[PDB]
Amino acid sequence: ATCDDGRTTANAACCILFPILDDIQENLFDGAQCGEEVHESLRLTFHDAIGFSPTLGGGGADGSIIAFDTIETNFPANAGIDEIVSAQKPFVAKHNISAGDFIQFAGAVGVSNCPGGVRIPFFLGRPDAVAASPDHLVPEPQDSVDSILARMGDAGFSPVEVVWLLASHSIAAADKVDPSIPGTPFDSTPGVFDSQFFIETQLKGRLFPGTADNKGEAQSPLQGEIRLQSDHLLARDPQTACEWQSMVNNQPKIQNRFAATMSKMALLGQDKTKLIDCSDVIPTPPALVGAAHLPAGFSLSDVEQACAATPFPALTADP
Ligand code: HEM
Ligand SMILES: [Ca+2]
Ligand SMILES: [Ca+2]
Ligand SMILES: [Fe+3]
Ligand SMILES: [Fe+3]
Ligand SMILES: [Fe+3]
Ligand SMILES: [Fe+3]
Ligand SMILES: [Fe+3]
Ligand SMILES: [Zn+2]
Ligand SMILES: [Zn+2]
Ligand SMILES: [Zn+2]
Ligand SMILES: [Zn+2]
Ligand SMILES: [Zn+2]
Repeated sequence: ATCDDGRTTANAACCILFPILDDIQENLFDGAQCGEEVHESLRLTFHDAIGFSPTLGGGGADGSIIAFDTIETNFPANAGIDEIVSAQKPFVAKHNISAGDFIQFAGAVGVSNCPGGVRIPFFLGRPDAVAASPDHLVPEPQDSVDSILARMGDAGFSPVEVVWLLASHSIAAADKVDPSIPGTPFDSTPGVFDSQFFIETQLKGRLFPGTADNKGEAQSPLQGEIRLQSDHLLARDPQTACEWQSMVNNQPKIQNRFAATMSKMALLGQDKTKLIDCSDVIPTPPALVGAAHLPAGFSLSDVEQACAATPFPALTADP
């Protein structure tokens, strides 16, 4: 199909997304950057979608975190979410798509701005949310591996899928874990969708970048980085450690698995066969910049190897 402005897309219904794309690229993502609002919007996709439990209720990727913001943004696990919800809400009001669609669309557009990134499949047509998520459905950084895997499993994800989804922490920071150091990233390349997160979480912790007694925080290897206790544990636990290490210097796997598993997450509570595929509206991401490395001055001995079957790969350090 050819849209009114000459841009093309496979299914004509998708034409409505082009003005939305242009608006968010300039006015949400600061001119199509992989920056704060991309990171926040990607976190929002998860906090919206994971509110889904056969047992407990919630409609998944339904826009409930916007439509029922008064309730959901007060949940403890949604600390700091109010900011991106408030930023997104006027775009939803202005344009003519549902909040559930908007959240997933903004997340997919944002990830596409990040070097090394992917186009997450995107489907149009979610109806408006009809219930708020229950509380206590979003994993927290102080939670055990068993708890996290059980919650994610309840929503439909296997342990390897949890690892694949956590490639998101390659383009991510924390504002609330240690509020003395807001905006501290989880890897050294928060503007690049790469394997640095999986490398750097494997390093022996050295220091706290801010204060030393925050709930859900582990020692970081680097002053410029914060480490979650959940990521500390997932990198090392026998259930997940081999998958975690398998991501290191495996950009094609990170790409393929993140796109596929994000599509699954974006469709929680939804039925793809009732939606329209608008995947081709998402921009082409830039190629990876940089390559997998240890931080300058580090060596393999600084890696806490946790996969008995397979030694950690031989990376070189920054000069
Ligand atoms: C599996 C368990 C997970 C836990 C315990 C967890 C925990 C956290 C925490 C504590 C933060 C920092 C929030 C703050 O203090 O500002 C964060 C940020 C973030 N999370 Fe995760 N997360 C998990 C999974 C995911 C998944 C599946 C996604 C996929 C979309 C995701 C995407 C992000 C992003 C992109 C940010 C960065 C937000 C920003 O820069 O402000 N997380 N996560
Ligand atoms: Ca939801
Ligand atoms: Ca990164
Ligand atoms: Fe509201
Ligand atoms: Fe509407
Ligand atoms: Fe509506
Ligand atoms: Fe913030
Ligand atoms: Fe580096
Ligand atoms: Zn900005
Ligand atoms: Zn912000
Ligand atoms: Zn923001
Ligand atoms: Zn519009
Ligand atoms: Zn375990």
